[PDB]
Amino acid sequence: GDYEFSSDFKEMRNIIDSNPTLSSQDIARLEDSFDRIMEFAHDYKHGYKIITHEFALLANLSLNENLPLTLRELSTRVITSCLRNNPPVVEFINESFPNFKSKIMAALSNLNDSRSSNILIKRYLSILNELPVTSEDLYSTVVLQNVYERNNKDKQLQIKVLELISKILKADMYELQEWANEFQEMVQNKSIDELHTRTFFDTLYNLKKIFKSDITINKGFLNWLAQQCKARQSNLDNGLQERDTEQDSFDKKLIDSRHLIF
Amino acid sequence: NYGTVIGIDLGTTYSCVAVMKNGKTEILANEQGNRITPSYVAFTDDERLIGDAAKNQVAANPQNTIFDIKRLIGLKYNDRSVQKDIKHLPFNVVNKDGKPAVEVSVKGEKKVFTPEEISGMILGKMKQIAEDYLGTKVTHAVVTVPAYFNDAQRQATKDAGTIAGLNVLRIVNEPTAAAIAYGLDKSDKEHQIIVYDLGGGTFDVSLLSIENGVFEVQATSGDTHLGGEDFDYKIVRQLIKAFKKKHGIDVSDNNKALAKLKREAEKAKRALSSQMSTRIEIDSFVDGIDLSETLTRAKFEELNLDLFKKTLKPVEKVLQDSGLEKKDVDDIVLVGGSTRIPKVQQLLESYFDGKKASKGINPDEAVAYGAAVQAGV
Ligand SMILES: [Mg+2]
Ligand SMILES: [Mg+2]
Ligand SMILES: [Mg+2]
Repeated sequence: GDYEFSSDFKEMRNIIDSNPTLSSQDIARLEDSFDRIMEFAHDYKHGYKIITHEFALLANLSLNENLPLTLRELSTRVITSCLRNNPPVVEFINESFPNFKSKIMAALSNLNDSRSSNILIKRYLSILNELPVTSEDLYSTVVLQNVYERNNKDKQLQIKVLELISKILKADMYELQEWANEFQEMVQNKSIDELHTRTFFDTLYNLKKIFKSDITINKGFLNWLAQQCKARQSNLDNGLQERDTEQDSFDKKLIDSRHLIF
Repeated sequence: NYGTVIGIDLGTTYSCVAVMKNGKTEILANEQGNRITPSYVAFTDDERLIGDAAKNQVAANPQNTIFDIKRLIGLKYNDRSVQKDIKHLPFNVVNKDGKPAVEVSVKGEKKVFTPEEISGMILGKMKQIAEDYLGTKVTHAVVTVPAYFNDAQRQATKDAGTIAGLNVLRIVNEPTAAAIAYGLDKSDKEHQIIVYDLGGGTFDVSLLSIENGVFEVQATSGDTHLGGEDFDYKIVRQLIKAFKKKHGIDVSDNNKALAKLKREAEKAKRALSSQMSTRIEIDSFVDGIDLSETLTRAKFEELNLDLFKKTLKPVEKVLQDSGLEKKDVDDIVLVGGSTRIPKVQQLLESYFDGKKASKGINPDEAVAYGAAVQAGV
C-alpha cells in the first residue's frame, strides 16, 4: 500500500472495525479525519492515490443510509474533489467500479423521499455529472423531475439536474416537453454562467433540430434568443486579433439558429 | 570502486533521480510513488521531513519548512539577489560569515543550517531512493546545475553531496544533460541546440554547440522569477477576485481555502492544455458557500501573455550574444512541465518560423535522465 495517507485510513478503518454501531465519539473522529485530509483530495496526485487506495471505504460511508447526513456528506465530498478535472480518477472509478453510478442514483432517490438533505443530493448530482453517462445507464426521469420540482428554492440543485438531463438525452438519441420547458426557463436565468448557457442551449437546439414542430419553443425563449443574438454578434464584430475561438463559434451557431432551427 | 553511480537533477522546486541499469536508463519513483520529488525540508519537534512529507505539512508549519534553497546556495549574504529573494521567504535567513543560512526553531530553540546542508538533506533522500531500488549502497553521483552557476555555486553543490554521503564525480550543466537525454550528442557535424527550460519558479535558455561529441555552452539568459507557479497564481488570483465580487468574502488570508484553490487551479491549467474551457468547482469552499467558476484557455492565455512573451527576450538575447541567426538552430529542446502549455509551444515555434521543438522524453525528467546517462562512466 503505502502511500502517504495509509495512516489516516488505517485509523478510520479500525474505528469502524471496532464496533458495528459507531458511537457519537467514533463518528466524531471519522469526521475529524475527514476535515484534515479534505484539502489534499483536490490534488491531482493525492486525489488519485486516495481513490485507488480508499475508494471501497469512501463509497461505503457515503452510501450507508444508517449514518448521519454530515458524515455521508464528508465521504462523498472527498470523492467529488478527487473526481473534478481528474481524468485518471474518472477512468479508474468508472472502470473498476461500474456499479457505483447506479448505487449513487439509488441514494439520490431515497434522499428525495423525504428534509434537506439537499446538500447530499447535490453531491450525488455532482458525481453523476463527472462520470460518463452512456446508453447503458439509462436513471429515472420521474425521480429527477421530482427532485427538480421539489427544489425551486435551490437553483444550484436544479442546475445540476438539468446538466444531467443534457447528458442523458445525448446518450439516448443520439450521440419530453416538460424538460424542454425547464431548459428554456433556466437558460434565461441571468445568474447562469456561459458554460451552462451553452449546455442548455445545445440541448434545446438539438431537440428542435430533431423533433421540429413536436417540441414547442416558447415566446420568452425566443425573446432571449433575440437579445442574445445582438449582444453576441456585437462581440464577433469588433477587434482585436485575439479571440476566444470556442466562444466565437458558439456565437455564430446561436445567431444562425434563428434563421433555420428557431 | 565508484559502485553504481547515479544521476540527480537537483532543482529549485523538484528533484529527480535516475540510474543506468543494464544499459537502460530508468527514472526512479520515491516511497510515495512519485518520479519527481519536491525540494523541501521541514523541521518539527519529532521529525526532519524531506520531500513529499515536507511539502504536505507546509501549511501549518510555514516557517520551519525550507524551500527554494537553490536560490541561496553558493551565494553571499550581501548579494543583490539574496537580498531580494529573502523578502519573499516565509522562513528566517540570517547572515552567517557573510553567507545566507536558514534559522529554524526545534524546539523551541534556534537551529541554523547552511544552503549546503539543506541541499545535502535533499540529495540524501534522492540517494536513498536509488538505494531502495538498487540492492545496495551508492557512494557516487553525477549532479546537475544551471549553466550560469559559478565556481562557488558548483563547489557548494559538491559540498552538499559530501554531506549526503556522495562523491560528486562531475557537476553537469542542466541544458547539456537534457540534450544528452535526447541523444543530441551523436553529431556528426557541429549542431547548435537551443535549450528552453521553463521550470516551476525559474526560466533558463542556453545555446549549446556540439561537435565531435564535445558540448560547449555559448550563451545563457533567463529570468529567475518566471515559472509554472506564476501561471497557476494568475488563475488563483482570478478565482479569488471572482469569489469576492460574488459573495463579498476575501479568501486571501484563509489558508485552507487557499490550499484547495491552488490545487484546483493546477488541475484547471492541466485541463486547458487539452480543452478550450473548463469549470472550477469547490464544494463548501468557505462559510457553507460552494465555489463554481469558469475559465477559458483564451482568458488563461490572456492572463499570462506578458509572462509567456518575456520568455522570448532571453531566446533572442542568446542568439544576438552568440551571433547566430534563427535558421542556424538545429534543435530546440523543451525542459520543464510548463512547456506542455500549447501557447508556450506556439510562441516558441512561431518564433522559430514554425520549426518543431524536440519533445518526446517527459520534460520534467530529461535532466535527470541525461545525468544518469553520464553517470554510466
Ligand atoms: Mg408562449
Ligand atoms: Mg538486474
Ligand atoms: Mg490585480
